[PDB]
Amino acid sequence: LLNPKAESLRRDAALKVNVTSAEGLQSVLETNLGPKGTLKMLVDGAGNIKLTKDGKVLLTEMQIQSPTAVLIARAAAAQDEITGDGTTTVVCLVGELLRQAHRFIQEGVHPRIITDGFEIARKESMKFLDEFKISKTNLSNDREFLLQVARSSLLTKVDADLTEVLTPIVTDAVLSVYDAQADNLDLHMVEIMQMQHLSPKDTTFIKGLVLDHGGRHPDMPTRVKNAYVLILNVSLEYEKTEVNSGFFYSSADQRDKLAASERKFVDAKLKKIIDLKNEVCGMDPDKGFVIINQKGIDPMSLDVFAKHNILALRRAKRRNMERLQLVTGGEAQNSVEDLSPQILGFSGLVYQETIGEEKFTYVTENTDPKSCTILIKGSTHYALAQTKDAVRDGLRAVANVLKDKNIIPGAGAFYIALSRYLRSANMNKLGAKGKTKTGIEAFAEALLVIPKTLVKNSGFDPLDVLAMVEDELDDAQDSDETRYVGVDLNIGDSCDPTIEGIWDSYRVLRNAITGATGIASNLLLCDELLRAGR
Amino acid sequence: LLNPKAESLRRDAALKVNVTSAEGLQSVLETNLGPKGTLKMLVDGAGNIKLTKDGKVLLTEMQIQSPTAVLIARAAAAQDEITGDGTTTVVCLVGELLRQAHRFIQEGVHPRIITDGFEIARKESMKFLDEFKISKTNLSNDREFLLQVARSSLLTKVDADLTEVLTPIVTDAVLSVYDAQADNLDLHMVEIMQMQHLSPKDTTFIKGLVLDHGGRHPDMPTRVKNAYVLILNVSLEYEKTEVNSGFFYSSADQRDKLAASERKFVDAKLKKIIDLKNEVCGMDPDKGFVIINQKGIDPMSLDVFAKHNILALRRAKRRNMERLQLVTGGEAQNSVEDLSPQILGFSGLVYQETIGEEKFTYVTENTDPKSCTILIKGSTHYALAQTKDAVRDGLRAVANVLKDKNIIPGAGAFYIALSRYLRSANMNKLGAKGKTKTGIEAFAEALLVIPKTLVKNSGFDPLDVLAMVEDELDDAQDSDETRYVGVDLNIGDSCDPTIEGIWDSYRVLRNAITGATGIASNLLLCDELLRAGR
Amino acid sequence: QNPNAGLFKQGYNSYSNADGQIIKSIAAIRELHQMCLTSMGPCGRNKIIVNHLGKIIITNDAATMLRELDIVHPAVKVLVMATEQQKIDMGDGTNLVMILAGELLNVSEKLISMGLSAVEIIQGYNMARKFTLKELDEMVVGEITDKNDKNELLKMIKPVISSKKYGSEDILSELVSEAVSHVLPVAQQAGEIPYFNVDSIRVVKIMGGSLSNSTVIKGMVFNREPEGHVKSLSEDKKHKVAVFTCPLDIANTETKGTVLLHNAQEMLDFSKGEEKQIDAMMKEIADMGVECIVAGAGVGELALHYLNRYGILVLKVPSKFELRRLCRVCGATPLPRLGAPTPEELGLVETVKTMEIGGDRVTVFKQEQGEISRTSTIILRGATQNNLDDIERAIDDGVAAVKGLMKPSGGKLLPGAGATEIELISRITKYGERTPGLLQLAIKQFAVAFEVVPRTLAETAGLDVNEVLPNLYAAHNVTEPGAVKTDHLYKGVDIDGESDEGVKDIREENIYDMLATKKFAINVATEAATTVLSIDQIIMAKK
Repeated sequence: LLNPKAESLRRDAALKVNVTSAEGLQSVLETNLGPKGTLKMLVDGAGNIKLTKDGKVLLTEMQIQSPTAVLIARAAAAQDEITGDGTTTVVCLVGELLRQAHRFIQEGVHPRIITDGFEIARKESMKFLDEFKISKTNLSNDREFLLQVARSSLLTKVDADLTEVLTPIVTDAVLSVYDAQADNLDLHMVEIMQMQHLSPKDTTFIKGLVLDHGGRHPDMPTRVKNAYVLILNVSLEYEKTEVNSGFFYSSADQRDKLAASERKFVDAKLKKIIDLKNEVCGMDPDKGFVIINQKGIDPMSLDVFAKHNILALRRAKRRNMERLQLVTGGEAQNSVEDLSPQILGFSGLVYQETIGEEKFTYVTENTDPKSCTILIKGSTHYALAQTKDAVRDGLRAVANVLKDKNIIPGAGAFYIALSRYLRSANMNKLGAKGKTKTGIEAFAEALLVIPKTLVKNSGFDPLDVLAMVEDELDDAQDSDETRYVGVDLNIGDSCDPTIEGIWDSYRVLRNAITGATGIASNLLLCDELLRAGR
Repeated sequence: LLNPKAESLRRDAALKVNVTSAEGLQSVLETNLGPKGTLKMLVDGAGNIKLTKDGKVLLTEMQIQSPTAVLIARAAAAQDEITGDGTTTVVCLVGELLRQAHRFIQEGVHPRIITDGFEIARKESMKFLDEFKISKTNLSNDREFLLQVARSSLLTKVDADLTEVLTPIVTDAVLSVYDAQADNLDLHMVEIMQMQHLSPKDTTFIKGLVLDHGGRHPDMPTRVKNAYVLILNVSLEYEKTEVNSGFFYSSADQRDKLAASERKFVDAKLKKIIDLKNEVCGMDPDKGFVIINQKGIDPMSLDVFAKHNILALRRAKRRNMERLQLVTGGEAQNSVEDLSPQILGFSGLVYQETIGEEKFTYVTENTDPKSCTILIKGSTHYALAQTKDAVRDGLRAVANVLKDKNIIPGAGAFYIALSRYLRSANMNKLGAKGKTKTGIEAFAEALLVIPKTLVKNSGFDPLDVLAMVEDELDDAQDSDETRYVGVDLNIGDSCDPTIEGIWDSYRVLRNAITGATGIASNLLLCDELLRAGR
Repeated sequence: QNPNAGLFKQGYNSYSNADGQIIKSIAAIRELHQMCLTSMGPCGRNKIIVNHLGKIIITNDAATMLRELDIVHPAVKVLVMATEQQKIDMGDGTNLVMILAGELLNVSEKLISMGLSAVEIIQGYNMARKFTLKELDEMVVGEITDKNDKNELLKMIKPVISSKKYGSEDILSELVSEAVSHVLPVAQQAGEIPYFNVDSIRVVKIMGGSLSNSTVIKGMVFNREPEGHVKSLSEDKKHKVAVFTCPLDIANTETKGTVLLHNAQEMLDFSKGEEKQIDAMMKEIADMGVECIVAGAGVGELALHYLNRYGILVLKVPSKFELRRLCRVCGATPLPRLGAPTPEELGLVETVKTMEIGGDRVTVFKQEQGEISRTSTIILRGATQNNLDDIERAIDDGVAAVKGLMKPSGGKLLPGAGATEIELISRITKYGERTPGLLQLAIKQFAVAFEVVPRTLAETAGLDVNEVLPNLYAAHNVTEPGAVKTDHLYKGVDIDGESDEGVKDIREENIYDMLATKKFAINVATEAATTVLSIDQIIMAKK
C-alpha cells in the first residue's frame, strides 16, 4: 500500500507525532507567558536583534517545518485580528489540552468523543463565563481602574521597570483620543514616533502632533507660547526653469534684475504673509504666528522670519498636514491672495527640541486636538522594538475595555475557578453523558496549565500554590458571599485579583476558550498525514 | 566522576528507566491475568516445554537483567508462600501504580510525597478492607458455596472445560482430610500423581492412596472387596544360608537340591502367612487378604499367593508405606514368626487398573483413611503441568477460605469500590495534606487497572464497563441499600458477584494491597543505579 | 538512524536552556571578557587588526576594536550595542561597562547552578541598582567649580589619559587642556546655551620631533601647500576670507558649456577671454579687501597666475566637514557663484601664516583676540608612528570627557583607581541584610561582581592576588573607636611599577572619576546583563 517516494503515518502514530511536535512549541511559549516569564531573542538572517514575548510575532519570525505549528500559527493570526492579544496564552492552552487528551488516546478513547467532550465543556464554560464576569460601568471616572488594567498589559511585555513609566502615558493616551459618549474609539488616531537617541526611561507622551523637518536658522525662537498655526501651500524658496538654467550677473545692476525674477513669486507671497502679522498679533502679547509651508524656504525669508521671530517650517509631510487640520483647525491655504484671518488656527506652547541629527516640533497644548502621539525612546534597536510591541499591545488591550463593558480578573482567577467549576458541575448535574465525562475531565485538567505556568517561570512550586488556592476556594464555597481568589506571583501566596488590580479582557478570554477548542480538536481529528502533490 | 567497569544513571533518568522497565514486565503479564487471560509457553533451550498461567512460576523460569523486575519476582516470593494465588494481580498493581505516578514525577512532584501518599492510602484501604469484607460462617455445610469458590481458582488456569471435572475433585479433597472443628487443614495429606496416554477429561478423585508397582500374574484377582491389609516388612525374594557356604554340584539335579535348602527358608515363611488367611475369614464370602510387602518377591511366591487369590506387591517406596499405616491402620510386621491377626487392618473394595506399561492399585474405601489422592492424567507434558498448577493453586485457594472466616467478592468488586471510596473520602476528610492528594489520587487510579485488564482480554471496551458500574454504584447509593457490583467477563456488562459466585479470599487481597504498595514504593525511592563489584 | 528531540523547526541553529546554553553564552562572552581585561588599565595594549581590504588599524580603545571585530554570537552584539551607548553619550567608560557586564554574568552563573530562578536574579539586580544610585550621590567628595582654568582642567584630564597611554600623561594633559581653554568662551553659572562640542578639537600628526616639542593652535591646522607663489599673508588685523564652491575659471553656463575651438579665430578670442574675465573677477575680490580665497573645487591654470599678482592666498578644502568648522571661526560662508564677494557673507581672520612645524612647512589657520574661535587643533609630534596613532585615539576620549562637564552632574566626582568599586561592596552588603527574602542572594553577588576591577588592575600590574586583594578589603573596611568614621577614605588600588608597600592615597595624584560617567555606566552595565539573563533561548538561522 505504497508508491515510490512516499511517507505516511497511519494508526495512532500520527497522533503521537502531532502531540509530540506540539509539546516542543508549547515549551517555547511556556516560558514566555506572564510577567514572570522569559524574554527571548529572535534573529533570522537580518542580524536584527528583536526581543518580544508576543506569541504571534515569534511564529512570524521563525520558519517551522512542523505541520502542527502551522495550524497554531493560523490560530495566532485569528486572535490578533479579533482579540489583538493573548496569543501566547492560547498556544499554551492548545498544547496542554493535547497532552491530557493523548494520555486518554492510549486508554482507547476515540478522538471524536474527545472533541465532543470539548464542545459540551465549551457550552458549559460559556455559562460560567457569564456568571463569573464582572460588568464595569461606562463612566469615565474609571481611570483609576484603568491604571490597574494598563499595568496588567504592560508588566507582561517589559521588565516591569518601564511599566510605571508607561502607566500614565498609555492610560492618558486612550482617554484623550476617546471622547466621552457611547461612540467608539479609533487607535489609528494615536500616532507613534520612534527615536533611538534618549534612554527608554525618559520617554514621555505627546498630546499633540510632532513633525520631522523644521526650519533651520540661528535666530529662530526656542519656545513660543500660544501660537497661531497656518498651513501654507505656496513655495517660499527660489525656483528654476524646468530645464537646467542659472542666473549669473556680472554687475550689481544685473543682480537686482536676475534675482527679482526668482523672488517675484516669493516676494508677492512673502510680503502678504508678514502683513497678516501686522493686522493680527502685531500688538497683542501672548500670541504667536507659525507657518507650515510644505515646500522649502529660501535663505532670504529666513532673515525676514528672524526679524519678526516667526517660527519657520519647511518640507512637511503630507500625511501630517491632514492631521494638523484636525489638531490646529486651520484650513490649507493654496494662495496667499485669498488668505484670511478666519483660516488661522489656534495652538498652545510650541517649542522645538534641538538635536544635531534630528529636530522635533510640538503642536501640543491644544483646545480640541482630537489626536495623540506616543513618543517611544530607547538606547538600542531591540529596546525600541520591545517598547513598540508593548504599546501596540497595550492600546489594543485597553481598547477592548471601553468597547466591551465586561471585565474578568486575571492572575489565574478565571482559569482555576473554571477548572474547578467544570469538574464539580458534571458530577452534580450528571446531564452530559456517562462515557463523555472522561474527555470533559481532560479539558478541566488542561485549564490549570496557565496558573501552573505563571509560578513555574518564577520558580515557585505549582503544586503548593494550587493547594493554597483550593483551600481559599473551599472557604469561599462555605460562605454565601462572593470572593475571588488568585495567585500572587511576587509573594507566592494567594491574592484577591480585584484588590491587586490584575484584570483580563472579556473578549480575549471569550475567544480563547472557543479558539483553543477548535484548533486543538482538529489536530486530534487527523488520523493520517498525507504526502502528495509531487 | 566515573569508575572503570561501572555504569550509572543520574538525575531522574535512573527512576524513569526503572519505571519503564517495570512497564515492560506489566505488558507481558497484562495478557495472562484472569480467566480470560492467555497461557504462556516458555522454552529453557534444553527441550523442556512448560505452559503455566501463574505469575510466579513464569518469573522463576525467566531470566531478567532489569533489577526492577528482580524485586517484582522477589515480591511474588512472599505471595505464593502466603496467599498462594494472585501473583499476576500483584504485578499489575505494582506496574500501573508506577505509570500513574510517572505522570506526576514529570510535573516536578517529589517522590517522598508520592511515596507517603501511597502509604497513607494503604492505611485507609485497610480500614475499608474490613468494612467491605463479608463474614462467612464456619459451618461445614458450605460446600455448596465452596463450589463457586473452587470455580474462581479453576476457571483462571484452564479453558473452563476441565473446571466442571475438577470442581468436585478439588472441593472434596480438602473437606475429606479436614475434620469438623476450628483446628486447621494440612494439604500435605493430599498426594498428586500422574499418568500419561489418557485424556485430561478423564481426571477422577481418589479417596485412598495410589501405589506404583502392581501385582503381575494372570490368576491374581482384579477386583477384591472388603480385604484385610497387612504390612509385611520381610523380604520374600530368594534367600541364602545364614552362614557363608557355596554350591558344589556335579550335575544340574544336585544344584536344585542345594538351592531348595535355601528356598525352604522362604517356604517356611510362606506357610505361616497363608495360615493367617485361613484363620480369619478364609472361606468367608465378601472377604479378602492382601499382602503389601514393601520388599521384593521371588517368582515362586507369586504362584503361591495366586492360588489363594491374594494380591501381592513388591518394591514399595519407603515414604508411601508410612501413609498405608495411617490409611489402613495395619502395623509394620518385621518377622513372620511374630505375625499376629491383630496386626491386620481393614479396607474396602480394592480394584487394580490393568495397563501394560503401568498398573495402579487403589487402597480406597477406608474407615479412617485421613488422606486423599488427586490423580491428574493427561497425554502431553504441558497438560500434566497446567492442571497440577491449577490444583495446587486450587487447594491453597480453598484452604484460605476455610481457615479465614472472612470472604471478599471478586470480579473487580473490591477494586472498583475501594477506588470510589478513597476518591470521595479524601475530599471529605482532608486530614493528610494538600500535596498528598496527588499520591492518594494516583493510588485510586492505580486500583482500576485490574477491572480494565480483565475485560480487555475478553475484547469488550474497558471504558463502557467502567461507566456502567459507576452508574450502578451511584444508583445503589441513592436507593439506600447494600448492593455489590462486579464485572461480568462473559456478557460484558456488570454483574452481582454474590449471585455469580466469584469470590476472593480475605488473606489474598490483604497481602496484595499491602504488598504491591510497599514494593512499588521502594522502587520510587531509588535515586541511582550503581554498578560496583566487577 | 539516531533521531533528535527538541527541534521541531528546521536544520538551523536552536539554542535552548535545557543543555545550559545560558552558561555557554556566558562562556562565549568570557572569551571576549578576558580580551577587555588586557585593555583597561595602564598595563593594557593596543591590538593589531588587519582589515579585509589590507589595512592595519591600531588602537588601545576596546570600543573601537569591537567595530573592527567580526561578532558571530548575537548575544555579544547586545553588549556591543550597549557599549556604543557609553561611547556615544559620555564618550568614556566603555571598558567599565563591558568588563562589569561580563562579571555580572559570571556571578550570576553561580546563582543559576545553585538553583536560583533567573527572574529573582534580575529582580535582585534591579533592587541593588536603585540602592547603588542613591549611594553615588552621597559618595561625592569634591566638586568641579567649572572655572575652565588650565590648572582645573589638568585634574580631570589626567585620569582620562591614564589607563590608556602611560608616562605621557603629564605632557599630553598640557596639550589637551590648552586647546579646551581656547574654544571655551568666558562665562560662569550659565548652563542654558551649550558651548563645547566634540568637533571643536581637531587632532593632526606629523612625523618627527617629540611630545615635548608639540604646540597648541587656537584654530584649524592645514598640512597642505598654499598652491601658489604667495606663502603667507601679512600681519594686518582682520583679513577677509571668501569660501567659493564654484571652481576658479572663466564664468560658464551651468548647463554644458564645454570650450571648443573650430578655427584659429576662436582660439585668440577664447584664450584672451579667459584672461580678461578671470582677471576682472579676481580684481573685484581684491578691491573689497579679501586677501584669502577658499576654493572647494579645482583651480584652473590662469586663476593661480592672477592671484599671485594681487597677493591673495590660495586655499583648497574639498572636504565639506572641514568647511563647517571653518565657518565657526571667521564667519565666512560658501558662495554658489564666483566674483561676487558679498561683505555680509565674508569672514574675518586675525592671523594666517605658513610655518614649518615638524620638518614640513604647513599653512595654519588661527586667531589672536577678536572673532573668537570655537574650534581648535592640536599638533602632535613623535618618532614612533604606532604610539602616535594611539594618542590620536586617546585625545578623542579626552574631548568627550570635557563634554561631561555640562548640567547633568558635571561637577561632581568620585575617587577612582579602584576606590569606588571596592567602597560599593560595603555599602551594598549593608543593604543585603536589611532587605529580607530571596533577594539577599543576588544583592550580595552584585557587590562581589565589583571585585573584578581591583583584581584586574592588580593582576596586570604583576602584583600578587593573595597580597594586594586582602589589603584592599582592609583599606575600605576599618574599625574606628568612635561613631564617625575617619582617617583615610582615599585609599585606592595602586598599579605600582616601581615599588610600594600596601596601597596609596588618591589625594596624592588626584585621580578622580566623574559622577555622570560612573552613574551612567552602572545603569548600562546592569541593563546589558539584564538582557542576557532574561534570554533563556536563542533561535538562529544559517546564512
